[PDB]
Amino acid sequence: TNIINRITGKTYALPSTELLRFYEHLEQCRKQGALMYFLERQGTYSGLMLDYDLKLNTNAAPSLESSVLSRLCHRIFVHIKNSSVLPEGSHKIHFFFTLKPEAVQGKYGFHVLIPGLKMAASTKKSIIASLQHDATVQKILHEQGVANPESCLDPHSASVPSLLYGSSKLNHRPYQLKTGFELVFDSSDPDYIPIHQIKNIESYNLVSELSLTNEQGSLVRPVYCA
Ligand SMILES: [Mn+2]
Ligand SMILES: [Mn+2]
Repeated sequence: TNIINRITGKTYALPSTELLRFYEHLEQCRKQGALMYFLERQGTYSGLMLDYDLKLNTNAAPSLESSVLSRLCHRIFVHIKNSSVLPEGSHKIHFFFTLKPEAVQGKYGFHVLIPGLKMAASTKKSIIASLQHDATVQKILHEQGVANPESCLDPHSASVPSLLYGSSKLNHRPYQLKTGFELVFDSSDPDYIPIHQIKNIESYNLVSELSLTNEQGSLVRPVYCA
């Protein structure tokens, strides 16, 4: 796991035990209001992040209710499963939605983090490309006021360095976690896909759990894809 401090320009490379202590520190710094610009490199095999760059019809943030976010989780999981990469059995994967604080001149954004589902970069690009054939996702975004529902998912989401939670550019404010969902898929019951909001998200180390390269989270336990 490699970390980039865009403020000090320095780079890092930590082990599991160290990372958690690294993330323990960063988490402390987060709950103290410190401004951070930490990025993690996705590498070639890690969690998935979807970066949505929204152009809006008005200058007000979309509502993005949990009912809508739950719908997007289902659609995103369909394209994940369609990549034919999930392992057999019953497994728990988590979706996290971090949102831009405010709409600025009609521009808005949100990130969908599935940090525990470790997969290859080629698999991520296939899912990202497949997610743009999805008329249901486009309609959902359209009903939210998004002016570019056909071109809002950044194709480089599979390779761009990913901001750690609480980090931002020296000019911008960091994205804020709105809610997170728990999805359970079972190869012995493929039609059953329960999606529910995670209980007590605030009780976890958010920097650690949402990390795409972390494998020692408490809530987010890794599920390795083919
Ligand atoms: Mn963005
Ligand atoms: Mn982008």
